[PDB]
Amino acid sequence: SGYVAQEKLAIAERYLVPQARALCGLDESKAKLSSDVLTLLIKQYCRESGVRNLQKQVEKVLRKSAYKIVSGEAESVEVTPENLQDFVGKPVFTVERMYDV
Amino acid sequence: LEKDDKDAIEEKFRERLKELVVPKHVMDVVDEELSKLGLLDNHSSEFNVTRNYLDWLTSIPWGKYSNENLDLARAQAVLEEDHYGMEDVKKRILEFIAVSQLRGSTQGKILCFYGPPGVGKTSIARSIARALNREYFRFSVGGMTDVAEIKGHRRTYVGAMPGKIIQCLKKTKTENPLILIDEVDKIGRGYQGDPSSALLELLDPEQNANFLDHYLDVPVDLSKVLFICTANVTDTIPEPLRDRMEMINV
Amino acid sequence: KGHRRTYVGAMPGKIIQCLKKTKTENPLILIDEVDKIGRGYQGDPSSALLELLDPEQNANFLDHYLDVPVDLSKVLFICTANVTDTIPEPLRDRMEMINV
Amino acid sequence: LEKDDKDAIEEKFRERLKELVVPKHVMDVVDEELSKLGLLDNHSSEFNVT
Amino acid sequence: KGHRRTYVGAMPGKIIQCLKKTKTENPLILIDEVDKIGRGYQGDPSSALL
Ligand SMILES: Nc1ncnc2c1ncn2[C@@H]1O[C@H](COP(=O)(O)OP(=O)(O)OP(=O)(O)O)[C@@H](O)[C@H]1O
Ligand SMILES: [Mg+2]
Repeated sequence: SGYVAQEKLAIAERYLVPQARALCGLDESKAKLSSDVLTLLIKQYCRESGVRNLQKQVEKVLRKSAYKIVSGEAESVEVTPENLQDFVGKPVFTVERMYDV
Repeated sequence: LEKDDKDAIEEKFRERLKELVVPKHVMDVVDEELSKLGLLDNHSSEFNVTRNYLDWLTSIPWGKYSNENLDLARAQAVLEEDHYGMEDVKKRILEFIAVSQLRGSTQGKILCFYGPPGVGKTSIARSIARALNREYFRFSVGGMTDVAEIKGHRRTYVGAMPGKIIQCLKKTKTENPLILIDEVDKIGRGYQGDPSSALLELLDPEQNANFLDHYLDVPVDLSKVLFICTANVTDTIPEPLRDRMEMINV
Repeated sequence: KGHRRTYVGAMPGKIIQCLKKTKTENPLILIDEVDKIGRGYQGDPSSALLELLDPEQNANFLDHYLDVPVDLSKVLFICTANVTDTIPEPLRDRMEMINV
Repeated sequence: LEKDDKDAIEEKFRERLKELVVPKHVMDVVDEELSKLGLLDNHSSEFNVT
Repeated sequence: KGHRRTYVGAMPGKIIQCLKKTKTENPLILIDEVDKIGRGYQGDPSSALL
């Protein structure tokens, strides 16, 4: 049972992402996914005891990049947190407010 | 004065099986069964069951693939020609056709639309089948309460037939039709082996490749198939089955 | 919807018996008292009824006994319930009301 | 001949179809069932069901 | 549990197929989703499982 967010990040970085990447055929150079983005995805959108839902999320971003490259314009999609909102849609879990003082 | 009916069937099955790329799991079973069919006297009551068994086992396509259109430009027009709005669903199907063009070999998925009634969830499936060009089917599961439809029967029972999925996969010669399960969330609890359990074996994204319906006992791959569902509301569905499938929202 | 035909006594569902007993393909079937169908102890019969009453989709009705699809789009259903609230929403949408 | 067996049973079925205009789909199904009935024995639980 | 071997077409229960196919007496059989068994009319497979 269970999965701490740290384990989910390690698993996503060494098992899921390469596997989904081979499944969709994108060259590794063509669609970078920074580990910071994976942290953001684990924290905001996919937050539950299973692992499947995280797989669907990362698979979604890779699909959108694929359609953007094969027919669109950019020769290298570059996921960044600033742009991430348009790839994965509206975030579910709002971040807690951060007071400074 | 005598002919060779046994050789007639023993060759005609062979001839239908020639062009298919038959997996090694099957070839040995079909061969030993074909010999067992060759021994017995023609009228013997068991012999019929085997002539039937082979009649199913050699019929279902083994790798024959209805080639699917790849370029997305032409696909746009036929997708938009008889619906409007629903942009998110059309964006998904465009993503899918694109990736299929990129990786080469055709490959499937699982999807599950859901929304308020009458939005168009059920009339689009036929249009998608016309766009990607893979052959269509439809499979209502409203109110069903008998697992046999998804899993067939054991073949010693008289008149056993394989579960409805194999009948689909034979009726359309292709190997990767667009199955369309329908009204998944109204599937009943049948007070003995409620069907909702059996579907779990069918929809695993990875384990699906070894479906094991009882009648023809050799496992059949199904990964190429493109299932779709529909659900008026997404609460009734049992939790693991809710988890297997993507949830687009019209 | 009948049974699977590999059982002992399987017979096609009630509608196909209707459609054989009256030689025409377009009888005026009169489902009656739709409000008081059973519910909540086995699979809802209502969940089967939708497959009949969809105005277009019914053209490929598929009775389990004789699995080959049975076109029946020409039929003229009628229904008669005395209070139009209990009917579940997805089914209530299919069929236009007319208030006596 | 109060009890039929193979020939006449198929014959009366195939002729009963005539006035009807069957959709082209089901003629295949009826054809496999007929030929399978032709190869089947007159006494077995399979025959009466088919 | 198979059938009685006297019926037409009888075949042994599924586990013996597993032995004959794995061709060894110590396989790693993996029953799956144990809790969904139907345990109803004329069966009670849960009894055979015990
Ligand atoms: N965007 C649309 N454009 C044109 N027609 C539509 C659209 N959406 C729905 N329809 C109409 O809806 C009818 C069938 O809709 P559909 O069967 O998908 O309803 P539904 O949402 O499936 O209902 P339920 O899911 O309860 O069965 C078709 O006649 C079709 O014309
Ligand atoms: Mg619908």
